[PDB]
Amino acid sequence: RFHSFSFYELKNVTNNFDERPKMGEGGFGVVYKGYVTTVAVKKLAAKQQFDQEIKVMAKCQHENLVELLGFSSDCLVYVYMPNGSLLDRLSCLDGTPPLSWHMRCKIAQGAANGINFLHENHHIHRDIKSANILLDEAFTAKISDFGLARASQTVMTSRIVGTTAYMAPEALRGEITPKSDIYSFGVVLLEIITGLPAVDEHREPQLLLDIKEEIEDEEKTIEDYIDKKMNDADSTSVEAMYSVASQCLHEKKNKRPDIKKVQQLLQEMTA
Ligand SMILES: CC(C)Oc1ccccc1C(N)=O
Repeated sequence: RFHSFSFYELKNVTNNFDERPKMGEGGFGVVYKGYVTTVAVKKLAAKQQFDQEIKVMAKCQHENLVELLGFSSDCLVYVYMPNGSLLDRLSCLDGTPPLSWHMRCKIAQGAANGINFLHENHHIHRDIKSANILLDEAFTAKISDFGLARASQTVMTSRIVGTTAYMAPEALRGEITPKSDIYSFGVVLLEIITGLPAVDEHREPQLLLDIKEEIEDEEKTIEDYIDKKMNDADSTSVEAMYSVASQCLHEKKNKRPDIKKVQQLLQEMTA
C-alpha cells in the first residue's frame, strides 16, 4: 500500500525538522527535505486532512500527480520534486532561470492530465493554483495537496476553502463542483502566459483574472501581457492557450468546458 516510517527516522533524515533555507510552507504544515533516495516530509502543525490525503493518494496514482511514499504517527512522505512549484519557477525565486514557452506548454498539458485523472476518478481538488503544481527533474507537472479534496454532483458547504485569487464565483459561495477546478486552472494558464502571480497587492489590477476583461474590452491584447522573460513564444500558440484560459474563466459554471475539452485544446495547441 504505502510505507509506514518511524517518526525518529524522519526526525533524523530531516536534521530534527530544521527550518533553515525546509523546502515549503504548506497550509497545515512545513515541508522538509529528507534522505532515505531524496524525499519530502510534510510534518503537520497547528488531523482530518491527514486521513483524506492518504485515502486520495491510495486511489490516485498518475504520471501528473505527486506520489505519496508513506506516512508516520509516533507526517506525510512524498517523492522529492527538485524543481519546486510552478509559482516559484514563474517568479524565478532564488535566481532560477525563466521557464521557456516550450517548457510552459508541456507543464500546462501535464497539469490538465493530472486534473483529468482526478475528475475521471470523481475527485474535486478544491485548491488548483501554481503553488500546488510541483515540478520534477524533467519539469513534469505534478498536482499536489489533496487534504481538502472531495469525492464527487452539486453540493454546498459551511466551511468555504481555497485561495481567493484562484477561486470560482460559486466556490466562494460554498458550492463543491469540479467546474470550480476548471476556473482555477484558467487562472494558472494566465500565470503561465504572463509570468504574473494571481494576486499582487502592489499591482494595478491586483487580481490577474481582471486582465481578461481588459483584453475583452478591446483596450489591450494578450500580446501586451505575454511574459517578456521568454524568447521562444509565438502568437499562434500563446493565443491558443489564452483562448483555453478564457473559456475556463467563464463566470457561469455551466458555460465552462469540461477537463477533457481543456486537455484536447491544449494538445491541439502543439499539433
Ligand atoms: C506534495 C508536497 C508536500 O511536496 C512538496 C511541497 C513543497 C515543495 C516540494 C515538495 C516536494 N515533493 O519536493
